[PDB]
Amino acid sequence: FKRYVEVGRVVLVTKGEYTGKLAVIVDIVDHKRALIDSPCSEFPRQVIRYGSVVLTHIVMKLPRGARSGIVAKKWKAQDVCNKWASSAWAKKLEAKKVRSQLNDFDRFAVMRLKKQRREQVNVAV
Amino acid sequence: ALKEYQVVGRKVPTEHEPVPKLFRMRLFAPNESVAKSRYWYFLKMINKVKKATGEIVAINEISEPKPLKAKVFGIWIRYDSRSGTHNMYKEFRDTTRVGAVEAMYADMAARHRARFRSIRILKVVEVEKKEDVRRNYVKQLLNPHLKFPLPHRRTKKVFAPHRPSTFY
Amino acid sequence: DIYKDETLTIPKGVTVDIKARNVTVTGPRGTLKQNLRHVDIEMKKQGNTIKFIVWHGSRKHNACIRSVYSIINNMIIGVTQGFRYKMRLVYAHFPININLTENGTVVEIRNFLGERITRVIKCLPGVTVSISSAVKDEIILEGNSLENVSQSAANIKQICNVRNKDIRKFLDGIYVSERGNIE
Amino acid sequence: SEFQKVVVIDAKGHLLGRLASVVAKQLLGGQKVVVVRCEELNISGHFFRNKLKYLAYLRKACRYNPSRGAFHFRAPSRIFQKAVRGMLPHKTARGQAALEHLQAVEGIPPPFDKQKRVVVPAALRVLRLKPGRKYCTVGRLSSEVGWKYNDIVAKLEERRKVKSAAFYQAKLAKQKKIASAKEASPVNQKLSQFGY
Amino acid sequence: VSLKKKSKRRTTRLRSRIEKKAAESKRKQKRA
Amino acid sequence: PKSRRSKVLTLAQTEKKGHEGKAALFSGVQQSLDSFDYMWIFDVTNMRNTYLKRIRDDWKRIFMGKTKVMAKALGHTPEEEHAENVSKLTKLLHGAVGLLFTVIGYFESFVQNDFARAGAVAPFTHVIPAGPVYSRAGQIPLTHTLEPQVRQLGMPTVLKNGVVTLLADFPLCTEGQQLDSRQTRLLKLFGITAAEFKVGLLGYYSKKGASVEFL
RNA sequence: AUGUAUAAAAAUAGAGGUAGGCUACUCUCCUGUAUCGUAGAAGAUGGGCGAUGGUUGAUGAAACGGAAGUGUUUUAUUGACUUGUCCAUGAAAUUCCAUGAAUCCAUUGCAUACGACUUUA
RNA sequence: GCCAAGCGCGACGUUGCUUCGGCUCUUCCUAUCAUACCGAAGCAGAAUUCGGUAAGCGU
RNA sequence: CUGCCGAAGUUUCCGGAUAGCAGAAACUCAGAUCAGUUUUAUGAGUAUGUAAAAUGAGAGUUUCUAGUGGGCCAUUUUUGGUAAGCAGAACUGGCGAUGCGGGAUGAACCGAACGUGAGGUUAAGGUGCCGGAAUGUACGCUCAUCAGACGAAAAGGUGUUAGUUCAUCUAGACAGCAGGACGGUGGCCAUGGAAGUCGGAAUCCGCUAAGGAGUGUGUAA
RNA sequence: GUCAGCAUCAGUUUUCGGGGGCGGAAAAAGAAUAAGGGAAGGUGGCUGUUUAUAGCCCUUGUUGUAAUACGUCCACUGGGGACUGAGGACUGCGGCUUGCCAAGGAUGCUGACAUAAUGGU
Repeated sequence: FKRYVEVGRVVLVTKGEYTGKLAVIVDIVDHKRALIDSPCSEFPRQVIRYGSVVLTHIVMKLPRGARSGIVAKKWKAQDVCNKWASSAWAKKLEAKKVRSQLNDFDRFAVMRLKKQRREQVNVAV
Repeated sequence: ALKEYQVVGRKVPTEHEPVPKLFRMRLFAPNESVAKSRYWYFLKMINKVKKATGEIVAINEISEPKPLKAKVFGIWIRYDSRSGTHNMYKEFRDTTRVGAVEAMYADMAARHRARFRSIRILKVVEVEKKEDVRRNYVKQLLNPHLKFPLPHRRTKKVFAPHRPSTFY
Repeated sequence: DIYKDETLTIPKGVTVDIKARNVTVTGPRGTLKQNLRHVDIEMKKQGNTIKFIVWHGSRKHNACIRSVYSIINNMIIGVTQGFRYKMRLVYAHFPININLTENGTVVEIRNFLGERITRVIKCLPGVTVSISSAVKDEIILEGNSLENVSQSAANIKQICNVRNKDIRKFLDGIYVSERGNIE
Repeated sequence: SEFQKVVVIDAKGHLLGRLASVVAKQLLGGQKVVVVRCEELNISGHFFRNKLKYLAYLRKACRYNPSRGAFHFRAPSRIFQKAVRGMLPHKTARGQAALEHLQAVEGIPPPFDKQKRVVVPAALRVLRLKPGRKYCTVGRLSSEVGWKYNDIVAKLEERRKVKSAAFYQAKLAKQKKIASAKEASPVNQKLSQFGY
Repeated sequence: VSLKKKSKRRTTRLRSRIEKKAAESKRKQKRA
Repeated sequence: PKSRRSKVLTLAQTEKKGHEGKAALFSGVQQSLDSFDYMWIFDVTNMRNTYLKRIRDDWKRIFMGKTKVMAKALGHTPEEEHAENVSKLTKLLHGAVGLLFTVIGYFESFVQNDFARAGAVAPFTHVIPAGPVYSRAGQIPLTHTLEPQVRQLGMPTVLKNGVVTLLADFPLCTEGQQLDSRQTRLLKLFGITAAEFKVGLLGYYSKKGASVEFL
């Protein structure tokens, strides 16, 4: 295996108003609930269910039950921000996010862009 | 959604008892109306205090002082079964006393098919020391190196094109 | 219980690969491939130790961990020392004639209780049958799979069965005498 | 989400009733559904239980012309069609038109082996059954109750998998060439701001 | 189909007499 | 009900006191320590109860209790222990040993033979004669009534004409190899007394000297 | 019908690779909200610049597809279009939604209540 | 009646002597007489007895 | 043909009258009386009966004239019981004169009471498909080779899950290996004989760390 | 005459938001920052210990009149959808200022179409 529910593991929220936000499991409440925290102020420390988050491959060295300030300090020290972005998974999510807030004029420019991209179809025989 | 309610009440003052004893109970109910009803039920069954003769002097919801601190709660209850006379003790690990009681009610109705009215919570305590924990599943939670793969994952847009990963 | 695990130390055996739960244990004596799909257990391989892990399993499923452990240990023993079964013929009046064909994978039994029917048994793959000259009326079944060897012994014994006769007085039959390893 | 005029569903790894319930509603919605590999369908419950269920079904017969009794079909596609048919108002002209839009077959015949095959997550066994729960395969259930073409379907499917794999390697090799030449064009990085 | 030897669902007359059987049990306990 | 192994019961009514028995053994050990002298450390070896009784007969009392139970009762620290320098003597104290009051020459020299046991090694490579078995390795000046021994042995012994017959020779044991379960059991019915009980006379706990030698 | 656009296989307590020598690498997965395709009087008329490709229509083919192969390629031409990048004309008053045999008649009797069946002509 | 785990009853145990009626026929059930296969018994063999699976086939 | 009003469904006396329920006609009454209702007070035995505030409604009589006088079902109290059914009352309910939603289907079950329509929202029951509506959310339990979705009862199951109580446990928990499992004593009777284990009575003992007048196999013993 | 589209209103209704009062432990937390206490599911260190090369729990102060959630209110406010248009001079109750008005029930602006749409049978 590569994803284990352990203290300090980074998770991505999939259900709820915090969908798409990154968090770190500060404690294991039980088999079905865990306490998470995030350095972002808009994300408050809260108890969430595992069914609402996906376990990411990133694990940070964080002591059990660390407060919000300690979690943020550990998060900055271990640069989990841009460590998650280094993965192609994050790039796809951001590329998906950028695309969805595109508008009609941008979509028009994209088709011209990708058709200029496609006009080559030049491969050595 | 249950709520913890401090209900203090006493019988109406009279010449025989100008200063009636004030009795307080910490009891859980969805709303204040249910809590005051449950308080009267317990008071009648213990002190034989009639509802008409009594009055509710204070009702206050009690929030969790540390809702962000994981705890273990031990609950003593008077289980009502086919024989209608049984005592049980259970331990639940969570961050709120209300949550533990909600898990207690769901568990009992699940395992023993006991309704809300049949169940009466006798006492709820917070087991802070790991040693007093009596339950093996709880003790396995308090182990220092707790780590396990996520179980029961399972995951309109019908007709998916590819097969689900259902893994890492 | 959240976590129930069994740990095994592997020997000089070459490969103990568990790809798709299929254990292709290759040893100096030979190679056996077996399937473990019947059990939902994690086989984690690390160096010389193999862990069979079950998370949040019930008692019924947890019973499979040791059973999976035993069959893995048994087959590993097969690829390293192997299994040899010594079966001794038991007769009172009619000699039991046993013939070995294509290095013994088929055993033909004749003159049992004076019967004229030739009882032909084909052994399971990986089992060879020989007649040891050290002891008379002695059959040696040596092979890699303890399952195959013991099943072969069971089939031979059940074929030579006494019917409608007092087993108290009729002692005729073939029975397994020793169950051990080649080395 | 969205429909297709014709939908090919790979029944391998699915559940009989769960796939049938989804398919029956889709047929009523006016869609044409082709179900391939009906011999690879799964049913919750161990084989012997499901075998006994089929034997009980076979037991229904009359004393006057068993031809007037229920016709018991052993083919895995026919078993699936029976499941779908009981989920449709088939005595009604609307349900009859729903049935004619269903084509359940064993294996993947030529007209569909070159077409995309979608799956139904609401019926996939891995996403619906707790691990360690006994289940049976309709192909084994069919072959043990009278179906006599299990081997021919098996042999024909192995050949199709070989041909399909060869097509994939050619497609994969082609995709690598376009993948390599993709970054050659500078525009992909010039205006990648749009998320593409 | 069901693998049972009897229809698990009874007749309306059969369930009606079961409420009568429940009536008998009340008669046995309360008065009889 | 529930999948559990059943526990058998017996009506012999010989159940020991358990914890009280351990306390009684500790009290007896303290009394043996409080005994006049000789401070013996020896109770028994692989020898049977009859040999232990014979050894204790010439004594006016060998007592083992549980190994290390007396040491635990006395205490590793010298303050808890009744004797002196018991901190190092506790580690040395092991096995079935105990005080006795009556010897040194008999213990050093007189070592009565007794039936061997598994774990130890044989001094030679005994062999089992083929055909009819012999109880004393052909030293009788062998009864044929030991019919049950044919089934109770497990060796390749065919019971022909009411007499155990060995199809092929099989040595009972080999020199340089530890005696296994079958070898020890077979040697038990045979006359192989490859054992010599020893004694331990390392030191003596004298009231005045208080010098427990470790030689 | 309004793009009637998309063919690996298997596993889910794992797979797929790349790079290596059934074993040592690291990377990817976490569904398609993807990829292909998509500017033009339903798509007009010319002119450049830069590819030297793409999309096809009609021929000529040879290889492939048998499970229901009725489709896959490779092409040799020919006729078009090209938006790859720029330009110049045209558009409307539809001046606020509607879109050769068989049969009968005969013959046979291997058949027959009557039809049918088998023959012959 | 004696006990009597237990909850005045009190289980298992124990004492006490004592019109109906039948031919053919059709199927079906197994609560199986035979046939097929197993288990047990002082079952040597043979012939049995008892007990299982079993309604295919007879009666 | 349409409209309006609309029962009784049974006392009380000898098939009839009286009354009840429904109308009509003609009166007096609004500073008045009523009520399938509840309080308060009085006594008396949580109920009872009597009297006097709340709430609601305009409240009263006289004549005379129709139809009705059954039953069925269910609750509770009670009277007996009986292998077990049930039998006898009382009680007010429901049907009956009444469609409609749900309960797959239905005289008695759950909702709901009806002019013709548009819209909205619900009851009961429901939301996999048939079938309108979440293959919703969260926490558990269950695997049936005759699951479940709705008396035969006393129990049985090395089926699973929670608990309650009592026990041992580094003086080493069970389990498994290596052993001991002794001496009087073959304790005493009994018989081809039984030396702990044919059997009948005893059930003592010294030593220990512990070994029974023996847990079973076994032995002619 | 028929049928459409929109707008501004009236009636009924449904569905999204925004802002602001008040309430409770005048939320609980929390964060930041000063005391003291305790320890662990014991970190650095050396199985055992008490913040060090991780930290955690308890109490108090402070930042404070913290925020937020929840409950409640606004004669606060911004949109989307549907159905309906009864009546027929003037009276009335009101608002803004003789007049004007969302104030005792829909009008206005356009279209298209009659060689058809609508309504039928």
